[PDB]
Amino acid sequence: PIVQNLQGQMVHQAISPRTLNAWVKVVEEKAFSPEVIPMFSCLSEGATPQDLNEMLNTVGGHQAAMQMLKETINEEAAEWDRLHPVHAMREPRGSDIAGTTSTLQEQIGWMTHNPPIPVGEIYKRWIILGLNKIVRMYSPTSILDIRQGPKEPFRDYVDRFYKTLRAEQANAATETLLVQNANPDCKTILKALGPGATLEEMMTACQ
Amino acid sequence: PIVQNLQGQMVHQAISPRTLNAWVKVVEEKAFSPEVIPMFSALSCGATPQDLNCMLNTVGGHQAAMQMLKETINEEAAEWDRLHPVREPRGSDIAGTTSTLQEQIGWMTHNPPIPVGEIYKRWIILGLNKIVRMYSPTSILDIRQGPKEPFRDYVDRFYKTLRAEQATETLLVQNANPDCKTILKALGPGATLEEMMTACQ
Amino acid sequence: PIVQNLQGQMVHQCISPRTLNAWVKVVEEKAFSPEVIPMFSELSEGATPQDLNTMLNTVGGHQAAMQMLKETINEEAAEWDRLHPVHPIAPGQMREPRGSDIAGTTSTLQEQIGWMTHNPPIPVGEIYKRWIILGLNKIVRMYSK
Repeated sequence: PIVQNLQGQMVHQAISPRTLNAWVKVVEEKAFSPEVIPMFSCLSEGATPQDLNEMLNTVGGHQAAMQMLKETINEEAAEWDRLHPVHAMREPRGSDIAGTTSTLQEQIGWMTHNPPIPVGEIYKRWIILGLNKIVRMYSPTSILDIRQGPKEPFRDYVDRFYKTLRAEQANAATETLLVQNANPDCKTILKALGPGATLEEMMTACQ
Repeated sequence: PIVQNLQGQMVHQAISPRTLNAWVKVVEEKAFSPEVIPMFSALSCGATPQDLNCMLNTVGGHQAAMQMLKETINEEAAEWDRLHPVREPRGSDIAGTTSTLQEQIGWMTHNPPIPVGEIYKRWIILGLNKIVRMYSPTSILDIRQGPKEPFRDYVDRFYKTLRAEQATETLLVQNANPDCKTILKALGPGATLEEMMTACQ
Repeated sequence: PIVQNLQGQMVHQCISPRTLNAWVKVVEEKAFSPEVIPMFSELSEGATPQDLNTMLNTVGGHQAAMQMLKETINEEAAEWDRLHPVHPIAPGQMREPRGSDIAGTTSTLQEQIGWMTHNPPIPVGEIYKRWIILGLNKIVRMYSK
């Protein structure tokens, strides 16, 4: 992260043990449930590429999934190279933004430049793209297999439905499916409500 | 959690892991009890729209409630744009969806300030209110004192329910049991709750 | 709460999640045992009216007690207005707070900080906390069998 040391030196912070332990705990406890993605995005707020890499390396397993993330970042690193030639301090290449071929001081220089070249935020975007892919991969159940049970309260079914939806996705189609997958009685009610009904109204109707 | 006690620029302190985890846990543990609303409003003290979104997005379970919340946020964003056709922040900027952290800081710390964090928090609370009302297990009309229920316990259930539908104490007296009702009728209007609870003790 | 910064000025600080959690747990676990009151007094050091309301509002159960507390606050607010009426001038000093301002219902956070950090300070947090403690005393007495 960034701070103004002494007069205003623009130096890199630590990442706190509390932050790192909270992150390690989330990963160990929640697997790759979709909520892990916003949590990462908040725990890494203002992070340099080096910090982001530290967080990712401190994971403790999940195999080549990271390697899958590594592949995605390489693709984006290649895309960065396509979009960032030697334009008309240096200009960052894909490997520089990913923290592989840039120095901490260069990263800070880019991030603290006027205008600032947000290499940390661009790298974070690529990491999130990879994590999103992982989450969709690790999704245990298809949205089409969320069907309301014969005796299941509508609210519980909608909870299951949107949990799964979040995993699968990271729309008219979806609400149409939500109604289609309800049980006979509640489906009858939902169909009776007509077009444009909000989720609030749907939940109210089958309560 | 935003403060400016830095140096060159305002310091948005990345919302603490303690804060984020406390909010997630409250929601998981308390379902949508009405005390969730003050708790949220306190946990998000001075928080920027980014921080608010963090809080909401970290909520693993109860996705049904969150979507409802997402709908309410979208409604309020649309209403904002309708009332304020416009840099000046639009509905989606206030919700942190189409604004950058730096823009959010700029608006919040501007002179005059555009308190986008407080506006967004207000919209979220509007949505949470609707959810809490939804999740109220009992109607006020169904709260009547049992023949062997202590009046204190009945009052506890009565005001728990009332809090839930986020009116009159006349219902409180009308639904009390015959003996206690007789005494409360005699105490009149303008008897305090202390006096009423004493009388039926 | 209000706190002293690194240069000894009075500033607003957000109520910590440890403080919030401690208070909620005390109330749940001690119910309205007498020891609730000293704990409240410790937990609310430097609290604004808004902070005091937060603490009261975060209590989930015991809604009979909390309603009694609201009645006691209203009584004390009325008494304040009777005894301290508001005196169109702000050269850097604020308005006189009325009962509802001290209770945090009709005052803004900014106004509360202004009063509390003035020289001399107008102790709206301490005044409100007095009223609250008065109410809690009544509740403790009533709940004692």
